[PDB]
Amino acid sequence: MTADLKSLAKRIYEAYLKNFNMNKVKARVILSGKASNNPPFVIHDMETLCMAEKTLVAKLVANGIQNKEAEVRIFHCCQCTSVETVTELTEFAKAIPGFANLDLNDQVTLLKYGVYEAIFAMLSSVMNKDGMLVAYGNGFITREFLKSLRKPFCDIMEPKFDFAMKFNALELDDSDISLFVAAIICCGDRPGLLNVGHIEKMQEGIVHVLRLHLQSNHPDDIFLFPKLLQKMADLRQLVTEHAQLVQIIKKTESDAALHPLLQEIYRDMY
Ligand SMILES: CC(C)(Oc1ccc(C(=O)c2ccc(Cl)cc2)cc1)C(=O)O
Ligand SMILES: CC(C)(Oc1ccc(C(=O)c2ccc(Cl)cc2)cc1)C(=O)O
Repeated sequence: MTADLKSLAKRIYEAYLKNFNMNKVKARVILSGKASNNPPFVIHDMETLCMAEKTLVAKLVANGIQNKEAEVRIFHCCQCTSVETVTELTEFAKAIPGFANLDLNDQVTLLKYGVYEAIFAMLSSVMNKDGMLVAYGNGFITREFLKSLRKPFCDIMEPKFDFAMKFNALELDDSDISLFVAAIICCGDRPGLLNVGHIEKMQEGIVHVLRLHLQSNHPDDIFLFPKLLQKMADLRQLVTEHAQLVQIIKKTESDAALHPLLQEIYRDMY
């Protein structure tokens, strides 16, 4: 692990810390309850949802969502969070060496297919087996409450929890996750790329730094890099299924609206 490779890892780590409001260190501090006796407000049923939404009234009233079905309200708010994360991933990508120099349409394409893989990767940091932190760690929506919603909404998040439990068992830290997210974005085989050669060059550099970083930071998890290559493949499959579910909601749910700022990402994705 050469000094230049360590420096690239720390600079990507820095960009990740400066661009994402929530990181795994903060998440685990809250989920563990060590730094405080004031835990997040728990949304575990329809009544505690409605209580939480008293705080979120202005968010709901903004788009006239407040009289919608609870399932629609919940995932309106979740969409708003995705849009926020997409904005942060877009700034973060500037710190990947070479990304900003790519053809603008290639940057758009890399983000189009990459953001949700990174989103579900990073979501793992705010999940445990019982639920997920929401609202910058201030609330906690239980896994069972999400499974209790009417179909198809009860099937949206459960496969993300299933992915996260195995991902979290890898015990990645934020230095690892920042390079993983960088590697997710630099995939050379997204549909519609223009300069595949330039991108593969950029990808090989990030994947090389990632492998050596993992070997240095988790010396006792010898095949951690191969394990994370498989997670990258699992995430691409997870996102493909998510897109198909989004498509089914679009076709079968009349009163649910796809956030303007996510319509373009999903348009013709898979
Ligand atoms: C500033 C504030 C409160 O920031 C939020 C950040 C994240 C979320 C969520 O992701 C969320 C999703 C579903 C529920 Cl049920 C509750 C919360 C909501 C609000 C807002 O924008 O009003
Ligand atoms: C992770 C998340 C929030 O997952 C979704 C979950 C539910 C919906 C919807 O409720 C919906 C509403 C209208 C349409 Cl047309 C399609 C879907 C959208 C995305 C995302 O992808 O950011």
